[PDB]
Amino acid sequence: LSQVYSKVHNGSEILFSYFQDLVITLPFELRKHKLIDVISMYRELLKD
Amino acid sequence: LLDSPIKVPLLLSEPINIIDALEMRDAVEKPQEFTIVAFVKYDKNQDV
Amino acid sequence: AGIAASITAKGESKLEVLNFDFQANAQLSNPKINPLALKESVKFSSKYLRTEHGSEMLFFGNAIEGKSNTVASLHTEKNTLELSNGVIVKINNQLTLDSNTKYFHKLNIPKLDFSSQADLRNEIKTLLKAGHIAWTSSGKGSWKWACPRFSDEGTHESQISFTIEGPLTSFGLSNKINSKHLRVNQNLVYESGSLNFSKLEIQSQVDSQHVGHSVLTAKGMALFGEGKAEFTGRHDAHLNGKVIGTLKNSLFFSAQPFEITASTNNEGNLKVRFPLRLTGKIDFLNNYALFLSPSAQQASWQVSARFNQYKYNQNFSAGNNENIMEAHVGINGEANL
Repeated sequence: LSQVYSKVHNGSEILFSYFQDLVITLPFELRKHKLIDVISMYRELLKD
Repeated sequence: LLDSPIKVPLLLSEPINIIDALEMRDAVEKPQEFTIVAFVKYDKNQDV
Repeated sequence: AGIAASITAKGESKLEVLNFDFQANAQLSNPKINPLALKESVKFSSKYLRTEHGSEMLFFGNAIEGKSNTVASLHTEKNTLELSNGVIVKINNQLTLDSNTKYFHKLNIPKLDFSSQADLRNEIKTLLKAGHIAWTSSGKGSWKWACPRFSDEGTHESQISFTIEGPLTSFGLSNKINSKHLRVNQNLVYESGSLNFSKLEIQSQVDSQHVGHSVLTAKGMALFGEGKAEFTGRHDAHLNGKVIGTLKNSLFFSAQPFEITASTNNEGNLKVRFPLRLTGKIDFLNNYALFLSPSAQQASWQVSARFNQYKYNQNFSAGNNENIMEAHVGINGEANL
């Protein structure tokens, strides 16, 4: 279970990095930080 | 909201955002510019 | 009467892959005496993909000539794919066509040291005529790739020969394939002239280092009207590796007016290497012989099946004769306990 969850978390982290890279390189009003925080909380949720 | 990229999807995934390639720092108050110009004519010889 | 239709569509942005350069043209010509000429050329250019086409149809009454080519080429860092097709069709009195198809790719993924390549030429030459068919194609192709999970290399050569003329059918198939681990030649020959005869000949030769060799040869000659059937069926199989032994199958017979004889002979001595160093001793003798005549007949079947230490011979032989009637059953078998 630890190995499988580690692999899934690695894939999720790759996706998160890609999405954050897309978000940063786009115009936004105030929501970049909100999305980044949501993604980080999602990573913590995955670990839990 | 009106500064979002506009394109025809030959490739759906963008390695670099079109705005990022445009290097703009667009804000809400920046007036985005759009202008469509179309002419159509059907010609009949006046020499009958 | 002629129409000129030209199109130039250019949608430009950044990310050159996203930029295309389209051009389409269409031209038609038609005099009152009706020789017609049509031509088309469509071009698009985007960095990701480029495909080109040109077609020019002509119609001089009975004479019709069609030319149409399309070539597409994909270009990316990992791989560059290339496909090209040229089509030449002409119809004056017969309908003869050629359509050539070249395929190519060179895919390389150095992340795991993977490289794949395959060039395929798929060409058709065909002729149609009332009373004659001339069809043939060459399935020529080769391959190579080296990957830690998979590595192969070899050449494939397939030729298909078909033809029609009169009441006789001619068809020739011959497949010759070579590979690092598998080598095989497959020739097939068939011919039958109207309702007179039928010639069937098979040539299968499979080469495998791990299994050993296997030879299958068999030939057929059937003559109609007289009801004669005489096909020669033989085969030799050498087994190597986990299964080691020899399997021989002799299939002989002769169907003749008022005379029919069948000779089937299946023989095998097999020693199967099971896991844990256990060997199954399979040795069997399955032998058949039949004869048929209007006044007398006979059938004989003999089996001598033996497994490891258990041996079984089953004997049966029936013979029909006016002088004597034969009826015997021989059953014998031992099973060590």
